[PDB]
Amino acid sequence: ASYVKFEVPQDLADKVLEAVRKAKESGKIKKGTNETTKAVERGQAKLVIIAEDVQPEEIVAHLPLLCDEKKIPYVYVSSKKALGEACGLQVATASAAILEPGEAKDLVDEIIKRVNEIKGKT
Amino acid sequence: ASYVKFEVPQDLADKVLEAVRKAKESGKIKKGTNETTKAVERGQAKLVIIAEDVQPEEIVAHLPLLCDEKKIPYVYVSSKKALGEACGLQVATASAAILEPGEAKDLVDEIIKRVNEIKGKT
Amino acid sequence: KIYLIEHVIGAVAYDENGNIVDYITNPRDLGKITEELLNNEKGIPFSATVELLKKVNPQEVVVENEAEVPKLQALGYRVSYEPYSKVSRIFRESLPKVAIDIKFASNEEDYYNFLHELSLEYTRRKLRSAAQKRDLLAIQAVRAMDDIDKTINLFSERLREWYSIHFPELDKLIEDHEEYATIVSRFGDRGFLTIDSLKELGFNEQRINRILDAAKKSIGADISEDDLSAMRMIANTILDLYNIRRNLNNYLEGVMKEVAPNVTALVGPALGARLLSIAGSLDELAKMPASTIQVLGAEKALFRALRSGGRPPKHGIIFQYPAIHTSPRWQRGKIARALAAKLAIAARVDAFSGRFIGDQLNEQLKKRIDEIKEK
Amino acid sequence: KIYLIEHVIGAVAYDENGNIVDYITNPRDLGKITEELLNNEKGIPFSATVELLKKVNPQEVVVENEAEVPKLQALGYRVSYEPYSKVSRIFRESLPKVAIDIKFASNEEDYYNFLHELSLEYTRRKLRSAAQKRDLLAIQAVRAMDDIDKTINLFSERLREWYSIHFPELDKLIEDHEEYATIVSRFGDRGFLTIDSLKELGFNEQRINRILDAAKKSIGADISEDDLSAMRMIANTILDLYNIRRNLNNYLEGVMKEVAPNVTALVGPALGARLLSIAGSLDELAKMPASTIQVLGAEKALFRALRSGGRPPKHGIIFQYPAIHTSPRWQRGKIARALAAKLAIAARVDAFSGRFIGDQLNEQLKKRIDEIKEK
Amino acid sequence: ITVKQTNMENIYECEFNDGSFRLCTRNLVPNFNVYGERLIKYEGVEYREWNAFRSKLAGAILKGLKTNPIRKGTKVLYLGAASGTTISHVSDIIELNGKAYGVEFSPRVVRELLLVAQRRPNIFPLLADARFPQSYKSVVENVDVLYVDIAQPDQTDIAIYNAKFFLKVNGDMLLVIKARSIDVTKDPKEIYKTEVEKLENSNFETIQIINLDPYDKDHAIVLSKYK
Amino acid sequence: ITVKQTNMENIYECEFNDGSFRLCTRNLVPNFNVYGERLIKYEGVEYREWNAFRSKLAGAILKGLKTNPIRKGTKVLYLGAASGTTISHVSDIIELNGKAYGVEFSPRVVRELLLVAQRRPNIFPLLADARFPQSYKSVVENVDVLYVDIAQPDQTDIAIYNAKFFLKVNGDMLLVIKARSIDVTKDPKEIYKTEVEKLENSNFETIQIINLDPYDKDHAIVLSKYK
RNA sequence: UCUUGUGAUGAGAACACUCAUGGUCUGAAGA
RNA sequence: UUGUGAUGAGAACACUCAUGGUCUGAAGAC
RNA sequence: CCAUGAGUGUU
RNA sequence: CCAUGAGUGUU
Ligand SMILES: Nc1ncnc2c1ncn2[C@@H]1O[C@H](CSCC[C@H](N)C(=O)O)[C@@H](O)[C@H]1O
Ligand SMILES: Nc1ncnc2c1ncn2[C@@H]1O[C@H](CSCC[C@H](N)C(=O)O)[C@@H](O)[C@H]1O
Repeated sequence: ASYVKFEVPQDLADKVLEAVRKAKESGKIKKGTNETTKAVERGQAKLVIIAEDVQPEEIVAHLPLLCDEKKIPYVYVSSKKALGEACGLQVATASAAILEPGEAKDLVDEIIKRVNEIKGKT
Repeated sequence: ASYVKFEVPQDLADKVLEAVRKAKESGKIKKGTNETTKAVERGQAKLVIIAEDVQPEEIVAHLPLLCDEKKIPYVYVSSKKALGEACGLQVATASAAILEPGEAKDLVDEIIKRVNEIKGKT
Repeated sequence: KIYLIEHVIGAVAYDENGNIVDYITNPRDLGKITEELLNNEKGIPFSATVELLKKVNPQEVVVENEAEVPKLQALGYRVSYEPYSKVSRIFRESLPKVAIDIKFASNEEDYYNFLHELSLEYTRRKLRSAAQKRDLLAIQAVRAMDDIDKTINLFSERLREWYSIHFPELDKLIEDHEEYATIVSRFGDRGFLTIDSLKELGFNEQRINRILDAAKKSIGADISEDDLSAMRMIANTILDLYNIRRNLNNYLEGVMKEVAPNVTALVGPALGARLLSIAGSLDELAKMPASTIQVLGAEKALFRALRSGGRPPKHGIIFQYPAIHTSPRWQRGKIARALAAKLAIAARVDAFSGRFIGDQLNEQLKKRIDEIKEK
Repeated sequence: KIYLIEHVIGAVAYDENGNIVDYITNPRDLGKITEELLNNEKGIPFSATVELLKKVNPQEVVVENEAEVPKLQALGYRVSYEPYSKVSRIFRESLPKVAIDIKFASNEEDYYNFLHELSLEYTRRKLRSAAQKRDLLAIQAVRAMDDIDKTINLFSERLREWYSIHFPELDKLIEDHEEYATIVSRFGDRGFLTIDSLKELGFNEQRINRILDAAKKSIGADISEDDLSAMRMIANTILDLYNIRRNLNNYLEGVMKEVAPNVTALVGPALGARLLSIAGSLDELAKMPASTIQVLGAEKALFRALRSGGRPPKHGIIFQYPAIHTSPRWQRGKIARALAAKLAIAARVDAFSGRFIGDQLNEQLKKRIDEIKEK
Repeated sequence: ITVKQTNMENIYECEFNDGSFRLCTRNLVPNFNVYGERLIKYEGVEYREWNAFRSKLAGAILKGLKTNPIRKGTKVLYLGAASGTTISHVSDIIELNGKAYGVEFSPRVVRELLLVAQRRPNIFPLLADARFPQSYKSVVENVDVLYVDIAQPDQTDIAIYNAKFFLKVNGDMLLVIKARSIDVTKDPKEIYKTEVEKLENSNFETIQIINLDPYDKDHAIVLSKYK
Repeated sequence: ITVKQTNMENIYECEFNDGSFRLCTRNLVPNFNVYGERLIKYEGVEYREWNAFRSKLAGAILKGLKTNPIRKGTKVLYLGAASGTTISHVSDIIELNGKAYGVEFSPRVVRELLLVAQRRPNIFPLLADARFPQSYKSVVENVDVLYVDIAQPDQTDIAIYNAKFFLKVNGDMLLVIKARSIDVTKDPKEIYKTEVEKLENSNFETIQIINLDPYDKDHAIVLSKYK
């Protein structure tokens, strides 16, 4: 898909979903493309999660640029229902972000550092 | 002159000029056509004095209208130099007003009561 | 002693206790009662009052209106007046009825129907008199003329931003809005700018060379004829509006010399209308102290001053007088105080006589300005 | 491992300690250095850099810019990137000098002289591209169109107050400004009003009767031709401006369908243009959350709220969407929230692809409005 | 919908289709409205919705005016009739047997008051300055109520001068105190206080004082009896 | 009139015809002005009047700026060059040996910055986003002073990123803190405090903090050294 | 059961203007 | 020189552009 | 600028 | 609506 900047292996994609789940409980998260967007623009997000199965694609096409301006890391997952239901919703969610990791700190830190590598960063 | 509505006997004009003097010391007065005007529009004046020898005539032509709207009684005297020097100035003053009579209250009450007569009021 | 009452109903004579000594009913005719009421404003007694004052032949009469007395003295009678007299109060106490007694109307039904249709005619008549005042025409024109000033500036600011998509450099090269609009209007695309056509519009050469050189090296966008036509729409409108403005000015100076020449003499036609405009009328202007004229048009600054005890404005719309906005600020307060002062006089002579003294007024002013400027 | 640097100067290869392993000087040419910088934005490596990567045959290279990484991988090398590397800092610390050493310029004098004339051209070049963006034409045009609206209202309001001196009753009889203006423009004096001439303008009989009857019984002032022509100047301008406005509307719709069809599909050309105008560009609009789009143009209310913890505006310029300002108030918040939502989507697809989904986006929207109105 | 009489003659309330309650009056000239107001039929009678934000009198009622000296057949002198908003409702209340004499000096607005008065035999527009009651002396009668709503810094004194001309003894005066037109500097509460003092020194007996907020900012209204 | 050097390089004062004092700089391109400022000749030398209400930098000086890192031959990175008002004065100060790299992302205004930079070989205009220093990386060098005047909510974070690219260690940063462009809700004093702290946690050493009131409302300027 | 993070709910604050009426500096000293 | 107004007054009005500050967040309807 | 009354524009 | 920067009109 076209707003998908790099390739996430599904072990990583799942490492994410758990960091999200740990963050709902012990920390703070935002769910939905509009709240995600405000979270990046306000420089609050530590990780922005974008789903790969969104249509029309453009609904999230802007999140990678916004994340590049604010130097906030972003990751992909396969299913918008996976992520939606990960976030504690019973509907799908096209994007979301972790604002405060809480008890997922170590988990989120390993994620931004593995996506940094597949992105090619030293 | 044309803004001069009625005829003032100089016995009265003199009664006035003294009523002005008694008010400077013990009460409050305003001197000068502009301060006189503002005193009328503000309803401060208890008596408005206009000199009869003003030139150009129009400079005080409005005070009768102003005095009739706000129902403040007005009187004339012969000299603006009489009045000016009456007022405590060493120049002429084309008009002036008594806001607080002081020890001229009684002197002023008879003035408003004699000009009412030559004006024809019962 | 006889108390006289003048009313729509007719003229009634009263004794001091309140009994009708005699009466003369007015004709039940709208047209005629209107004219008598209008004239009674000027002091003129009803013609019904003169008839009654012959029938009764009274030693001392007393009227309601102080503007009537000299008119009736000149008719031979000894007269005074009493405001809100008991009798006049008494008369009006009985006014649904006494319309019937002195046989002006048969019943309440058409006393009140007549009175109603009188009032509509009386005030329709006054309303027409007000519309006929020359300074109203002055006031509306200067207001329209300012709307045009505002609008010209508004479209010019827009056009420059718009046209600068195609030719950004032209903006800082042509300072004059009427000029900029002309260039956009006649040429459009900057590639159509030549020495000759630019010279035929009276641009001097050192400038003509600067435009063309800028246009040649310009970093602007290529743009369709359709795009330029939208712009040139605004450009021609700015030009149209400039001609209307010049026209209105002529109309304005004309009316303004008729209605208030002394004021035009001091500040010019437009600033004069403007002062009229803010005052409401020449007569409202004529009643003002100089300390008010000096701050007309500066109410925002002024009421922030009077509210907080801060510093009041030195000049209102009067600031527009070249001698004030051109001089250094420490002179302005004084020049304004001088202007206000002369203006107040000028308006009174315009309102109360029509005698012309604008020349001695202008001259006295230019004296006082000179004294100030020598400091 | 070799750390690679890309600069105006050329391409330099570094070892990890900060010594020049090798270099390839850039041509001292404005045209080419500009083109390569513009391309390096897209990630395209310098042709001076591709040459350097052949001289050395390095196992590990690291570039400064991450958009370069994929381009050089396809060229055969193993690549990563390191931002603000110690190496890149070292390079630039030595940059007054290494311009001379690798023989790009003879001295400091014309390294900086060249670099200056490069920066002027580089940014001249970017300046020209930005100006070339189609949405700018849309934005200026709707801004001009709004100014014309503003002005039509101002002159119409002025004209009615002015013409009402001559003919006051006409004001409340002709509700429409373009109408009121035609009558003042075409007739002028109220005595010229005829059944026929009024019928030629599409006025129905019962209206024509009310006008003529009003005009005859009118309590207005008689007024000269000079006075009326002054008025009619303004009256004719209002008419001229209505036409200019209609033309601009047509122009707008044209541009707008090109540049943002999905947005036009939802809210029309003018309202879409207005939103662009407040956003600044289609690209800024496309990055906005719906919760912002919903309140664009209602900043006065919005920030008095965010400042005071008060109630935020339900809708900004979006209020102009008929379904919102026509509906009862309790519906508006919900309809606005829906409008904004679809607009946010519509804006992004116009911005990132140009693909059309405006038809379904509209249809989805009209469903959601129906559900609301059924409550 | 439902209309019901209130504690004051010819003034009614509406229950509405949704639950809003608005004052209204019995329309003296059916199928016509003077400003924009809603026309509503109930038990075949046509009422005019009476907006309290627009008319100070209707404003006062909702802010608890105990008693309304303006009722059926009252003869009332109205200083400051303007466009004709409030006076058209006192027209509906006093009802043909009553008379409303409307004094107003601004031509631009009497221009429209005219239109209200043609349709209502009830109302007598007088293009005149309330500072010179002598100018309309010769058309009006004495009256039961003196309603005064004028913006003039000397409004209260104007009201008084007009009273001793036209106000029946033991009649009522409704005086609107427009604080910001008397003095924008001073506090509106000071103004209310000093002006009622003017009334009492002119032997008006202060009956009630209402503050019109939020219908009208910096306004208070006085009901009193002339002695 | 008199012009005299100050405690800071190439910055002068004027005694004036009336007794008013204004900062000014030694004009690098005689007989030309960038905004509207007065051109003044004294001892056959041309100085440019430096308005303290227009330039944040001159504002800071008169409000007691301790040490001025911008002097002769200084190499400076300028974020937010705008029309070129302030940057033209730092141009006059650093004087041909020095370089001023002016980064500004607004085409409407770079348009006028262009005009200033042509006249001055001292100035290198960069139409670029200060959020992506990678975009002008390939044109500039590293610099002594990093002057930052950008209206952005994340300006301080933007400033830091630009420093670790181009600020020579032990170099200086002038940072203008625009409280109302960071958050109009919050109090400016709080904003100043939270931002200087962002700086100290990225090991900038706070040297001085000036409040630009009344030259610029709700603004402060921070001087610091990068480590 | 239906709509709903591709946005429910709330939101008593969409923006731009016109006229009418009133509130409209100081007060004796200066070179 | 000046009450036919000295002195004071660091507040004449009307606009344009650029940059930033730009709601809520899971429940509602039968 | 404030208050009141009547209104207009995008509609 | 607020802050900053550059400007315009009556002039
Ligand atoms: N001296 C005076 N004589 C007559 N009317 C006056 C007056 N001074 C002010 N007014 C009028 O007082 C009015 C105030 S607006 C009053 C609104 C009106 N009573 C209503 O509720 O419908 C203005 O229209 C003004 O013309
Ligand atoms: N992200 C960014 N990149 C480059 N410039 C930016 C920017 N964000 C804001 N700006 C610029 O910051 C400027 C703020 S005004 C600063 C003006 C200048 N320093 C002077 O004193 O004269 C604006 O011109 C704006 O274009």
